[PDB]
Amino acid sequence: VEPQKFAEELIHRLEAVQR
Amino acid sequence: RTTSFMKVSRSKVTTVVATPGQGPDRPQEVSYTDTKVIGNGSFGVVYQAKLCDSGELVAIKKVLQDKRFKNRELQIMRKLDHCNIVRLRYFFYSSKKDEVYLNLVLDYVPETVYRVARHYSRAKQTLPVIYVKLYMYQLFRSLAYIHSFGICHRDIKPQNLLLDPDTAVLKLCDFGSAKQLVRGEPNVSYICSRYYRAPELIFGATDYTSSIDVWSAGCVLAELLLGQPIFPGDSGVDQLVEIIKVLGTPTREQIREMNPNYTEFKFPQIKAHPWTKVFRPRTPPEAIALCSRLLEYTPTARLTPLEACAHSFFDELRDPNVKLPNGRDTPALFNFTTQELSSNPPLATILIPPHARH
Ligand SMILES: Nc1ncnc2c1ncn2[C@@H]1O[C@H](COP(=O)(O)OP(=O)(O)O)[C@@H](O)[C@H]1O
Ligand SMILES: [Cl-]
Ligand SMILES: [Mg+2]
Ligand SMILES: [Mg+2]
Repeated sequence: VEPQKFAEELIHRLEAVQR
Repeated sequence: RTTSFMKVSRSKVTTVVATPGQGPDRPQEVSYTDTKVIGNGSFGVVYQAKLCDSGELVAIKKVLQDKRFKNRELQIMRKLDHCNIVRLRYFFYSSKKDEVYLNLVLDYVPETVYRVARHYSRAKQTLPVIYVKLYMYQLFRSLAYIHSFGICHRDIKPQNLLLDPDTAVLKLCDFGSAKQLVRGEPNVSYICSRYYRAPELIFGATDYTSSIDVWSAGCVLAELLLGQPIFPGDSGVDQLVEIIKVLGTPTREQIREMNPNYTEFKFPQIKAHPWTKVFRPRTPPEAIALCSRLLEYTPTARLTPLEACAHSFFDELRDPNVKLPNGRDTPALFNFTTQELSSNPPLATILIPPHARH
């Protein structure tokens, strides 16, 4: 998969368990 | 998931000309009876059967020879001869119409680490540490052996770890994903089963090493200690979040070691959850220690299998006065060969206790 696409999803998910 | 791009007599007797697993190709007539399926999947069918001559039970793994992919399973198994790897006795070919299937005649082993762990789970008990030690140690020995030939299993998981509960002997099986890794030659990233996939594989690395098997092993260990998989999740992202939630966000350097293409993204910084809080309070410190040295982001920082065997967690297995809970003695554990110890010969001082020399 595209690193950009993979990273965006991961960043999005990590923000949710962080906040 | 996938890798890179007969006569009948009278019980009912099946006779085939099969080629022995070891040595030069010298096929011999083999007869068996009492065939039944003990496993079925999209890969093919696995049968139990009894050899007519010896009466010994065997497993017959029947796999379709798909020419669209690279099939190294037979080629790899034939070269393997180790007490912690399931024995290939014979192989033969047989006829989906207009198709040819590969048959692997293996020693029959009744249980797997997965089924055994499931028992404790539904009983709400944990596998006694002595077994965690025994199983993990034998797994690492098998890994040390295959890695010494440059062979990476690529599918380490409890379902691929056969057990003889009476003798407590573990045998690694399923070399359908295995491959000899060569530096400079790229590999398939979508390898290894969910829950057991190293972070570098999830980040899509194609230049990984045999240390991915060590990560998988660390997952098995953690799972046995915990009573469930430590990093579950359907997708890679799901799995990486679980990983991060334990290990903390990987640093840029750790990311670079896994896959350099991800070094510049700004990942939210999640704090690591202490390994001592991950497991139950009665978990042995040396098991926690071992686990943390297996489940490392930086693949080169992971213990080698031989180093793992030498870890203090397995010190009990080197005590001359140990025994299985059923009364019997432990399996062979110290009969290391020059091949097995090749990655680090001085480790023999630890791996072979004085009472094992005689
Ligand atoms: N030698 C054996 N003895 C008994 N059961 C086996 C043996 N080999 C495999 N099995 C069982 O059948 C399944 C077959 O899968 P395996 O050989 O691991 O390859 P694949 O996962 O590609 O089908 C295993 O999960 C295991 O439970
Ligand atoms: Cl956090
Ligand atoms: Mg399998
Ligand atoms: Mg397979």
